[PDB]
Amino acid sequence: VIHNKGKERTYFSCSGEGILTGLHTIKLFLTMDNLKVRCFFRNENQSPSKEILGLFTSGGLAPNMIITNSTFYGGYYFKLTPFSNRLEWL
Amino acid sequence: TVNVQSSLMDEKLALQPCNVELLESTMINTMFTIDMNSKLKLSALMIPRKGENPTPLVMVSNPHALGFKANLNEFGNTFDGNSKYKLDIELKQQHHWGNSDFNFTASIKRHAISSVTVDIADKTLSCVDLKPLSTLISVGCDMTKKI
Amino acid sequence: FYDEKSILFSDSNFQDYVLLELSIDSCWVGSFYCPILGFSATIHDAIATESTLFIRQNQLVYYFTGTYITLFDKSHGSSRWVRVLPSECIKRLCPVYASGNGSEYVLALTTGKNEGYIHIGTITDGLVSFEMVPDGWSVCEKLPGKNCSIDWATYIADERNLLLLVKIDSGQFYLVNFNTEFKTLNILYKIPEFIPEAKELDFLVLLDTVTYTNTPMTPKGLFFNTLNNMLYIWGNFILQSYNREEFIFLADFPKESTIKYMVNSFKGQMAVVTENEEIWYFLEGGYDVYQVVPSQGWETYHNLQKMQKSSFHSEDESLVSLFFEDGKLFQLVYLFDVGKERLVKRLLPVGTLMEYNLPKPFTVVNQGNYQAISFTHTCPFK
Amino acid sequence: VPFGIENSKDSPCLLSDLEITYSGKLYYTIKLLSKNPLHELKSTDVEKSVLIPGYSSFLIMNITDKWTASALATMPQAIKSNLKFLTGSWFLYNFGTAGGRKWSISTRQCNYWIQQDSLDFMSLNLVKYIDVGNTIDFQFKIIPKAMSTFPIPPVSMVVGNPGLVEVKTQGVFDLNENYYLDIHVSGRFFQKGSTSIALVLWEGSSKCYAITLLPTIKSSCS
Amino acid sequence: TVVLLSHQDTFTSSDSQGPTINVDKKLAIAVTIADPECLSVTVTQDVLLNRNAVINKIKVIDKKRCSEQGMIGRNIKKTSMMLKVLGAPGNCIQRTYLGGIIQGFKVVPIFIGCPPGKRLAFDVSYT
Amino acid sequence: WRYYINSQDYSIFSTRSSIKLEYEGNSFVSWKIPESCKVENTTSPKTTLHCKRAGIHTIKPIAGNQEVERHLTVDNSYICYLWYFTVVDVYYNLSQIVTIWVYDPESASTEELIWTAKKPSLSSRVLTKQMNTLGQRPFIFTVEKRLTYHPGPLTSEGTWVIHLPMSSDDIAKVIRGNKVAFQDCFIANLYFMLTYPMTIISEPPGYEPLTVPPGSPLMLSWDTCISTFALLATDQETFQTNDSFQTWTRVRAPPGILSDAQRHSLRDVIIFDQGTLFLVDGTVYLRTEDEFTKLDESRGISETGILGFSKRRWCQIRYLYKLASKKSILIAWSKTTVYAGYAT
Amino acid sequence: HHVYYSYKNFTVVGTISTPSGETNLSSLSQGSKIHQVLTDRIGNVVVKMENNVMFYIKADITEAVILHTWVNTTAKTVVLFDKSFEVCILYYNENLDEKYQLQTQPYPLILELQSINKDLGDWCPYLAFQHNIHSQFYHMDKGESLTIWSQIVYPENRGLYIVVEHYGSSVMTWTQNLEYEIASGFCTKTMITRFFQTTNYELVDNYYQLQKENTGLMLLQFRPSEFSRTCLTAKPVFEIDVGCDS
Ligand SMILES: *[C@@H]1O[C@H](CO)[C@@H](O[C@@H]2O[C@H](CO)[C@@H](O[C@@H]3O[C@H](CO[C@@H]4O[C@H](CO)[C@@H](O)[C@H](O)[C@@H]4O)[C@@H](O)[C@H](O[C@@H]4O[C@H](CO)[C@@H](O)[C@H](O)[C@@H]4O)[C@@H]3O)[C@H](O)[C@H]2NC(C)=O)[C@H](O)[C@H]1NC(C)=O
Ligand SMILES: *[C@@H]1O[C@H](CO)[C@@H](O[C@@H]2O[C@H](CO)[C@@H](O[C@@H]3O[C@H](CO)[C@@H](O)[C@H](O)[C@@H]3O)[C@H](O)[C@H]2NC(C)=O)[C@H](O)[C@H]1NC(C)=O
Ligand SMILES: *[C@@H]1O[C@H](CO)[C@@H](O[C@@H]2O[C@H](CO)[C@@H](O)[C@H](O)[C@H]2NC(C)=O)[C@H](O)[C@H]1NC(C)=O
Ligand SMILES: *[C@@H]1O[C@H](CO)[C@@H](O)[C@H](O)[C@H]1NC(C)=O
Ligand SMILES: *[C@@H]1O[C@H](CO)[C@@H](O)[C@H](O)[C@H]1NC(C)=O
Repeated sequence: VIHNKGKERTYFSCSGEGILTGLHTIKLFLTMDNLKVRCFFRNENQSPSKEILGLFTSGGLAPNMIITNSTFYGGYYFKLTPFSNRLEWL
Repeated sequence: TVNVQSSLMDEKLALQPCNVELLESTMINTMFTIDMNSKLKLSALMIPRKGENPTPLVMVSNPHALGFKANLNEFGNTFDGNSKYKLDIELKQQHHWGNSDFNFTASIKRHAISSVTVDIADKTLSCVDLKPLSTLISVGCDMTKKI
Repeated sequence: FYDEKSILFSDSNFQDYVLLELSIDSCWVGSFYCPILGFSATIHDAIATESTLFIRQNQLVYYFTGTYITLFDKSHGSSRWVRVLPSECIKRLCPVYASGNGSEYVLALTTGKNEGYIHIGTITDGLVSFEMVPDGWSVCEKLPGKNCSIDWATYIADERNLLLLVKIDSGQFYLVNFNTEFKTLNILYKIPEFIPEAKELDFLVLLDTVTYTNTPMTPKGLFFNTLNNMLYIWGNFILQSYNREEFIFLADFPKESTIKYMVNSFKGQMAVVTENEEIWYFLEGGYDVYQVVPSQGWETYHNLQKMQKSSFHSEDESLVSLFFEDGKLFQLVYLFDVGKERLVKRLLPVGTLMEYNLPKPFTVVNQGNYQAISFTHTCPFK
Repeated sequence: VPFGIENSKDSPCLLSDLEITYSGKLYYTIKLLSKNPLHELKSTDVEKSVLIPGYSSFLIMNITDKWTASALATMPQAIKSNLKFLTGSWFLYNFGTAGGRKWSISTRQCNYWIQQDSLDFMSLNLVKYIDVGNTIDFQFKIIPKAMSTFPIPPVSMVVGNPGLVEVKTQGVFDLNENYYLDIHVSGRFFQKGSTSIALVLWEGSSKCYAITLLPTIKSSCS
Repeated sequence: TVVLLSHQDTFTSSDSQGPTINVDKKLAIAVTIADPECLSVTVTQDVLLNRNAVINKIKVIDKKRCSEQGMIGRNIKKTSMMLKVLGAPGNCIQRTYLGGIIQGFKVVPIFIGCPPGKRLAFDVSYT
Repeated sequence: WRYYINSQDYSIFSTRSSIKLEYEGNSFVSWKIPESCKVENTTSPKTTLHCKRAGIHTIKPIAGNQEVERHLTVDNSYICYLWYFTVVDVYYNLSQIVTIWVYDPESASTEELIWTAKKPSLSSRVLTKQMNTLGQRPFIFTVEKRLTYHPGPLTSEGTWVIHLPMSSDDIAKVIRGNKVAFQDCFIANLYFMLTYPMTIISEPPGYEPLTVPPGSPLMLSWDTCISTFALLATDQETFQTNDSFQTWTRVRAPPGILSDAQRHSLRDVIIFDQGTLFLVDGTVYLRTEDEFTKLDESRGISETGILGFSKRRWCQIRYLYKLASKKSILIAWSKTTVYAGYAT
Repeated sequence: HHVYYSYKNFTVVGTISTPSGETNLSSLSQGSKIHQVLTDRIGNVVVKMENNVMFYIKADITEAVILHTWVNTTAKTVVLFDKSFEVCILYYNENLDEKYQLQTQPYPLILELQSINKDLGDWCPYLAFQHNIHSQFYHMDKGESLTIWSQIVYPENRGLYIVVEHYGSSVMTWTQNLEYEIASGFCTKTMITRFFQTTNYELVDNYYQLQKENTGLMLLQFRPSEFSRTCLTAKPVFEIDVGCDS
């Protein structure tokens, strides 16, 4: 982990459906029900694309969610699924 | 005999230099076999350009039959100051990782083939002699096995 | 110190000091045989060896040995200054910077009486004993000329070799070697009169046949480093030798200046102080001497110490002396600040001085329709 | 970067020789040796600096003749004699306000990188718990993207209430000037409290994303 | 081991004539031995032109000569050896915070004899 | 015009080297040199040049007739000195003794520069003993078989004495040294080839000269492995040498063997260690310190048809020595037939 | 009157042409005929006419270079190699002192060629070509293999590689493994070539005939992909013979 390495771009767009903020940033909210989110890789096309999902799935790549706190580290993996129907990761 | 590496320097074309300095491994020489309940480890060494930041990715031909976990870690730097990155790939059968769905794994009784490739996602042109690393992996019978 | 029998006594390394008036009776031991010179109460040729310290006052040599319980018995320590070599007249007292064989040495050069001989004094466990090494015969016997005078000497603790430069009645200087273990001396070198001339030579190996300028060559002293077996003969010049057989004349030291003394690092560096009070620096790797203190880089560094308001730097100052401490050149200097005048030990960063020497080969390079001054690098490696 | 010197077209004075004489008061008079008229000095050149590397620099400000000028000097102690420069020996720079102000002061780019490869230590804010006799060890690497203050370490660290925490720090430089520091944190005796150890890149500019790191050490039940 | 980083365009095409580039023409590493009868200094050379790096490995070996059977400090002989880069001393300065350092030059003193800290003891437990 | 350098080794060539400029012509004015270089006596046609600054320097002699200008590349180097060796071979012990010393081309004697010298000069002796006391020793390394021969201590006169066998299998040797520099100058490794000495044909009195036809350019033939053992056939006389023509000996034929025009009509010459071959008007003659037969049909050569003959140009000594079955060392041809000549 | 060339196993055959293109070396020499041609190991060839004007050729280069005049048009000279491989010029004249008839003076061919080049403007496409072929003869028995390490460093995208050429009996096998790196505006292409025998002799019939079929001699050379004049590299040529030392 290089802290000042530099990050000049954002690549994903996640949404909780339940609530959100300018999609520039991705903020989620917990309630009693399960936290279910739909996320898609963002490239020069801002809209969801069924080609990028197909590429990353045909390589065997799926996104990871990393939840961190002062004293916590947790990881949640998006289950690999065929891109025949899914337009974005869930 | 056209020498494309030299032709990709015409000022009219105005290409951009390759962003990776080195990408090497011994995995390209031989093919590998994965038998039932077996796994293997592959290694590559990559050095980026002084200023550029290339993103390496690892892909497999058959994701239904083969699953991989790849780790990129920095270990020391060269004399010019470029950091050298070691990429370690743990490869095994898809059903054992557990992130795959029941329809994605598609059984385990059948043998299959795949090919694992370490590449650069944002590689430019002029990256002619810096070809991606590729290796063929057969998830099937181990010939030296005998009873 | 001008006209007082006072010394600067300091523990640590001149980080602190005390000025003392010595308890010497300052008696007069002038005699008919002993050459007559004006009585001056100053202390000269101060030597400080482990557990003992020698001084010379008007051709009298005294020593005082401290009581070091950790080193030896308390009976060895001396209660008052003990004069050694009563009968002789000692014109100069020469140091030996190495201890060979669990002992210390100091050399005493005699004038007028027994001019051919020299005294070597061994200090072992706080006990001091002197002896004339040429024994029955003097060195003037084996040298051409009616009579000779030993004008400086060094002693090599290893090899039991005593290098001494001898002036003949004619005026010529010979570098002679006397082996103390045996009783045989042989003439190592015959210092040439007049300074050899070198137009485009940075160094000149003094071969038998060379052209000679018409400025006489006056040697003042010599110094021998035993780690690399390197011999320097200094004076109006500098001569460097690796095997005492063939000498190399370093043509960067001007023949106009004369060297007052020489300071060595015993780690590859050496400093030179002249009568004009200008310090020169010598690196044993190269054949070059650099003038450090009167120079552009020193003016820059002194001005920076003014801007930073350093407490060690003043507009008006006088160099008391300089010495090497663990490979760093420390000079103790008296600042003549109004009201807060004080003696303090400052540092001479010679690397910094060389880095700021500023006229340097440069060229006008071109940048974006603009031209800028790019200095030309001189170091062979980045 | 070297900086750009004055061009010949902009000022033709450089195509001549230079003579400096300390004038009677404090103005070192600049004099052009060549009496040739296609040179001389336009009046555009005032509020300009003539310099010679290895000598003082003079700010030429007053034009009193077709071939001479009046200037002050930085480090005037260094002169002490007439000085003669030849053509390309002396240069001219323009840092004056006349005709715009070319020079500007701004902030610099992030020059440092902080590497912490240990997991759960990567997050900027972290709280560690120490029990009685327990010890927390961690290591950081600092890569300087530029020159570095090599004799002295690039990281300065302070502790909040050092009375309940003893800290042992080890720092090592390497060939490439990267700086490795290991911090070992232990409690003194049986008491509870919290302290914050802050590691600050004093040299680093205000533009880096991460300059200071503020771990919190708690003596308590995790 | 000394690593020499050269400038960008120190080596040109003319330096390669035989099996190896003639590095010693441009960038030379030299050793000087005082008392060479009982010390051997061997220099091994490697060059990386892409990285502009010259790796020199200097091995200093005692020749089982000089000194003799003695008691720790009693038989020790003082010597030294010089390692330098030709043309570097005086010209090369390493500029750091708090000043500059002389570079391209080093003298290492070597004492040949019975080192301090060697002792022989009578092992009563095993005995 | 032209120029000369003291050292044939051009690795030594540097800024410190002096270049001897010589101009031959009817009219001469001066020398035009850059500011980076200093010439002595710029008006004299023969002079010396010193270029203290590295670079490419343009030199041209200003003269009445048109002259060309040369761009000399002078590069500063840390290689400055050279090895010098004198070899004396003993057949009884089947070995050879080589004495080695360091010499500086800028300050060596003339007989050292032309390699005639058999003793070190004063400057070379001083340099050699200094280079010794800093710790420098030469060792001889055989290229073909990696064998190293170490010297003894320095002699009273500065020389290192080494013993070698007369192997005859490895003839290419390199004399090398340690990384010790005197005053920022190294010593360049020397490549040489020494073997069994080769003896040239002597000239008994009363013998007759052998010449090429008048107006024909003089021809040369040198030994394939060890040059400097060569044979030069001229229009006036035929010379043979063991060294690079510092000393030579006339090669002459016994009286009455062949006619005067026949003597003046030789067309090709080849040199071997055992003998030499002359092609005279289409026939071939063997010359030896013993006897001067013409090769005839009895030996397997035709007579009066031989256009020419040739030998191997490249030194394959190792393979041919190990071959264990001798093969042809000569080939001759006659416009119809090719003859493959063996030894003897 | 002309110089002809054949390069690369007779695939490039032709006539050497002067830069002007006149291709007739006698025309540039004022009616002179070619008198002598010298070739050495480095690969550079000197053509001397009987008028004493010299032309320079380089192996695998189809362009000659005329050199500045050096010898009086009437001197009777030849060109020969001295103890080392440098060229020297020997002068012969009648009516001299019988000791000064044969005078040898060196000829700095490389500096003359460098001056001509600085006029012309040629450059070398690579800066370094390195190898470990230190000897010319390589003998080995059945179980032995040899590894040749070579390297070339060139500008960043100038597509260059190392060419290995063999001539003779192909009894051996090759294994080439190369490492490609880019750094500081240069490309380094290291290469390791291992030569070995893969034949097994145990419990096979026809032992002597097979042994004869695996015995032989072959010739090998390593060289850069493209080169010209101004390149001083000496192309390494060596032999490998499989068979017993005896
Ligand atoms: C250097 O350059 C030379 C030539 O420039 C090369 O030498 C050449 O090598 C070739 C083989 O490597 C020679 O070609 C022939 O190849 C035949 C094998 O190919 C088969 O030929 C049969 C014919 O029945 C066809 O049906 C098949 O489809 C194959 O194509 C060899 O059999 C042949 O050997 C004999 O040739 C004579 C020619 O009349 C026949 O009469 C005889 O029956 C037999 O077939 C021959 O080897 C080619 O001749 C040869 N050239 C020369 C001038 O020697 C080198 O390989 C090059 N070296 C390098 C390192 O590049
Ligand atoms: C082969 O035979 C020749 C002559 O038969 C040998 O030449 C002689 O070899 C000795 C050996 O060192 C040379 O050195 C002498 O050594 C003694 C002490 O051993 C020393 O007292 C002498 O002053 C001298 O240094 C001797 O000078 C030399 N003779 C000549 C005329 O040079 C040769 O050594 C033999 N080599 C081999 C390998 O068999
Ligand atoms: C070097 O110093 C030692 C003492 O540390 C000398 O040894 C003594 O020499 C005196 C005079 O000959 C004897 O009376 C003592 O018995 C010696 N003591 C010992 C312990 O040996 C030694 O002589 C000095 N060097 C030489 C070679 O004389
Ligand atoms: C399995 O794949 C089918 C094919 O698209 C898909 O519709 C279905 O949702 C997947 N089932 C699960 C449990 O992921
Ligand atoms: C100097 O400048 C002032 C105005 O700043 C001007 O009045 C004066 O004339 C100038 N000096 C001379 C000598 O002209």
